Amino acid sequence: PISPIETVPVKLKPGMDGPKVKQWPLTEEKIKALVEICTEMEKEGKISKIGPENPYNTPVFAIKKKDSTKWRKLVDFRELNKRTQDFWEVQLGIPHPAGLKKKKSVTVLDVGDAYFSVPLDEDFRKYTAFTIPSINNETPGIRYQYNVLPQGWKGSPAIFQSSMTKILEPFKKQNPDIVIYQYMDDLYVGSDLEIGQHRTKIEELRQHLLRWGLTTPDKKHQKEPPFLWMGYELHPDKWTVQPIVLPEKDSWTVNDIQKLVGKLNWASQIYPGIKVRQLSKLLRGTKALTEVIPLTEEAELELAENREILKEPVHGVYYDPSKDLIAEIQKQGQGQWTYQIYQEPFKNLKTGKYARMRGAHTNDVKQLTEAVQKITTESIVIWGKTPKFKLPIQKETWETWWTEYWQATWIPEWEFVNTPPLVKLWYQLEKEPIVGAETFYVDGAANRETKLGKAGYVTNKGRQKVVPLTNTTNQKTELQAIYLALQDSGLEVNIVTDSQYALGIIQAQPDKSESELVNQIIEQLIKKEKVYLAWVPAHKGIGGNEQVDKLVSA
Amino acid sequence: PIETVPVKLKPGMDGPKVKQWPLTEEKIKALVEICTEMEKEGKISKIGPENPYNTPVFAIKKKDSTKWRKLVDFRELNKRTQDFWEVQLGIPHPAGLKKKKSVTVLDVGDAYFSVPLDEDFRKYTAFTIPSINNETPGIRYQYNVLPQGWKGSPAIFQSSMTKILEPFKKQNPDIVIYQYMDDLYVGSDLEIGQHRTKIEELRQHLLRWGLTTPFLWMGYELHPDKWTVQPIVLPEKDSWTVNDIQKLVGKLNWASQIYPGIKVRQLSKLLRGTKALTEVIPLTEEAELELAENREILKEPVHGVYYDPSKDLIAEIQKQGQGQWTYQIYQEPFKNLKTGKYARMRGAHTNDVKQLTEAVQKITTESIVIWGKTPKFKLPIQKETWETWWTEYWQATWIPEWEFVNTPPLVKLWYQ
DNA sequence: TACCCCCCCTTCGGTGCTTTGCACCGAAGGGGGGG
Ligand SMILES: OC[C@H]1O[C@@](CO)(O[C@H]2O[C@H](CO)[C@@H](O)[C@H](O)[C@H]2O)[C@@H](O)[C@@H]1O
Ligand SMILES: Cc1cn([C@@H]2CC[C@H](OC(C(=O)O)C(=O)O)C2)c(=O)[nH]c1=O
Ligand SMILES: [Mg+2]
Ligand SMILES: [Mg+2]
Repeated sequence: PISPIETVPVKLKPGMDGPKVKQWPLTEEKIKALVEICTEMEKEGKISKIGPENPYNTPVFAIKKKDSTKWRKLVDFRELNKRTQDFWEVQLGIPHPAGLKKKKSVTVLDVGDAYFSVPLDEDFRKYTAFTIPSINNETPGIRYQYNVLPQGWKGSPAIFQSSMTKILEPFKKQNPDIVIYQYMDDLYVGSDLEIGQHRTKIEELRQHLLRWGLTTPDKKHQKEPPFLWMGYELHPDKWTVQPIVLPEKDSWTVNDIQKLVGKLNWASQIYPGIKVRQLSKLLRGTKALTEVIPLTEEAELELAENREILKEPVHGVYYDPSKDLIAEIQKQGQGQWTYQIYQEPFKNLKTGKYARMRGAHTNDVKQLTEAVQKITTESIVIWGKTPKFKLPIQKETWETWWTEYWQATWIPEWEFVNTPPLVKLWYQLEKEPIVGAETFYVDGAANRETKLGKAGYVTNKGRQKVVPLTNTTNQKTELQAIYLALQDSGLEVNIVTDSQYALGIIQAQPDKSESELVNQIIEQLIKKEKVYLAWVPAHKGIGGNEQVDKLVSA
Repeated sequence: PIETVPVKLKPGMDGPKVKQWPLTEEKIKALVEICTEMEKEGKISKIGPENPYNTPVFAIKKKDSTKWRKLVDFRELNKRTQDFWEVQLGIPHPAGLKKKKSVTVLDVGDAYFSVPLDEDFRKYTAFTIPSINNETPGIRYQYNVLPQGWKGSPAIFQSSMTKILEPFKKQNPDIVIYQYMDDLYVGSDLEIGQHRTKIEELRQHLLRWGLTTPFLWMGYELHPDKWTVQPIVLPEKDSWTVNDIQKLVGKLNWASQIYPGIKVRQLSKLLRGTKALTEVIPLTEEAELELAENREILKEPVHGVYYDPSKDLIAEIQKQGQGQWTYQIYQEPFKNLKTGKYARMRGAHTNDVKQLTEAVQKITTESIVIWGKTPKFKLPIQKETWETWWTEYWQATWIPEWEFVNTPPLVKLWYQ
């Protein structure tokens, strides 16, 4: 005699009605197994039979559990989905083993047939109506409505999930020295109790749950490590991922690389040093899923290096709130960074990677800051605190960067870890004009219609150059002119442009760019000894600005 | 047995649907304790996933305060709720407040928990407390009473509020009082001693209503009478290099969008040749008057630049380096209502993000006192950087609107 | 021929200043993972 879980009032989106979508054809084998499952639910009280008065139907289908003989019932409630009220999802994130503390006694249980143990809202039941073909469209078939949460309805996860939390509520308040991680129906329960008093609490937990109609089959009652949980394996002092299966295939498509690149992402959380840049590049293009793609010399080099990491089996440790957190980052080249979070040397809680390339033109310092930001945020999710950082950048480098950059930037408490390759600034523009360096007034223009252009400069010692350009734009020519100035000058040079665009890019000290021309300019800047860039408004009759503007407009 | 004042959102608008951001351990613990005590007192009640609305929540410590204070980011809800100006509920703004010698800011949001909130409106105040490592699904509450941080609450509470201060006002008719959100602005020309004295009187006075019909005791002391303006200034030199004059001309040509009478013809002439940036060049007789004439123009105020109460305020901030930050407040481009500069704020030489947070709070406070409005900020910082750290440094009970810009400084315009 | 969550990598259209090109960013659609 169960205490039934009070229902949750659910409405449809205003002035929309119920679904009326008739069943798509069922191949013969399909028609049968479905019929027996229906009859079952009716006996259990999970589904009511009525159908003259409910005008509605939603298509039904069924697919098997993975590696199981059994068949699982699915509803195509997607039409109902568009028409149903919105929900606020109470599931905000995924628990991570590296956030758990060590427990003396641990249990893992699954509630059995979860959605079907929680009563759908009384008034809403009629829209769940569906129709199943009795014998391949000979006679009408049977109508049914759901009495519990049906799989496929957008409100089923949130509603089950919230009810589950209200059910566990009194058990938690009156057992504050137990820990229960609820992620849908799968429960982890840990205590610093004697395995005797623990097995008791578990059974008390199972009782309270059954009092509300929640079964916990023994078949799902893991009692001995290694605990299978959230795709991980929990041992008493270390965790790791459930085995990663990497395809070793000789022919690679797009879809193989997506699957391949995805699995490595998932592996990066504990197997340190994972790289996916080259493999992901092999993916960039309108390339459809079927088209086959040969790897690059440098690309299958990456794939090979990854395997070497995945050969060993790696494991993380668990969290000790009494010890500091430590995050350590290494530069991996081409905008790749990895990190490790740990509290004692070589006992990593977890690892990860940041490789996002944001901006056409960037540098390592920005990317490291972004990586710091990713790690800081991830940490607040898992442990609720910010780690101390160990970073491959000289204190002086950071000081020069953040104090001189025109945007506000910052990195929390950190210390230098001398692990090459170090992050550094590759050049610095002077703050004041350089005495005894040649002044180059640069400008560039293109014709919007011809897309033909010129770039050049005039100099205070009389030196001049103009270069004709084909298939170009205003902004390209402006960069080009600065390049010519840098190419044709000595080691110390003053440059005067009127390109707001050009000065913007160069002043953020990029060290890498999507533009071949910008990299060429970057490459010139690194070789110089002193460079002073100066902006003047165009068309205000200044300097060589008017003298070079008439060269490259005519 | 008090009857709730109905409140409606703007026609053709849904409620807020803003995702909760991750919270540090200390903030969640403070929030769980605070929400527990509030639920026991009927102020909030537990809700489910069938309410589709959400407003982010977090927690702060005010300046020099050791006790955590709940803060709801009601920015979304506030911009979707009926303006009460149309209703005629809205509070008028006293032009005299900015003129007083001392203005103390008192947190009085606590008063608002006394007043029931309209049943049909409660669902819009839904928030979700998160948990470390997602041990639990989010725990959703909604408000039953007037919530701190909602623009509807001072509106609806004004009647009781005017009645409470009524005695104090008649006794001390020289003292200015302005209510903005959860804060009370109390200004006087008294000497400092009697000012703090009078503030204590008003506070004990507040206790007498509290017995009868985060904490109330705190108070921050402003001095609006001494608020400087940072105007545009040209350098003073006896010898100018080509570079210096190029900077000056670019600056003057930029300024001309603000002061139209500025001229650069005579100055531009000194740059005719293709000369070395480092070369010293004498100003022509014509050029010196032009420079002097421009200094005169920059000394006087811009024409036809006045506050329009129906338009929003905008604030731009520039990082000048070495701990100096400049700002301008405007409603229309190049018609600045105020310009200014801050230096040596908390975080100088170590933390840009703390400094900018202080700057934003300082500017907002000035905007509330001067116009009774909070500006929308254009922040010189990448979005991800800002969103990661600002709540560590936030000390105010309101949150201004903001957006992100990236404007490299080509002219050193507001700072020399 | 289903649902809800989180993640990374890419593409693409909308937006606003670098302007009629170019840079940034969020959404969406691919993959990984969970129940
Ligand atoms: O930083 C802006 C960023 O925050 C979000 C997420 O909650 O929205 C908040 O900030 C906005 C900017 O002021 C407000 O307009 C909004 O109401 C508030 O919830 C994102 O929407 C936005 O990108
Ligand atoms: C895998 C899967 C699960 N679910 C539900 C989530 C909670 C319920 O739990 C299960 C149970 O029935 O016991 C379960 O323990 O796995 C089933 C779906 O809706 N769609 C799905 O593809
Ligand atoms: Mg189960
Ligand atoms: Mg030109």
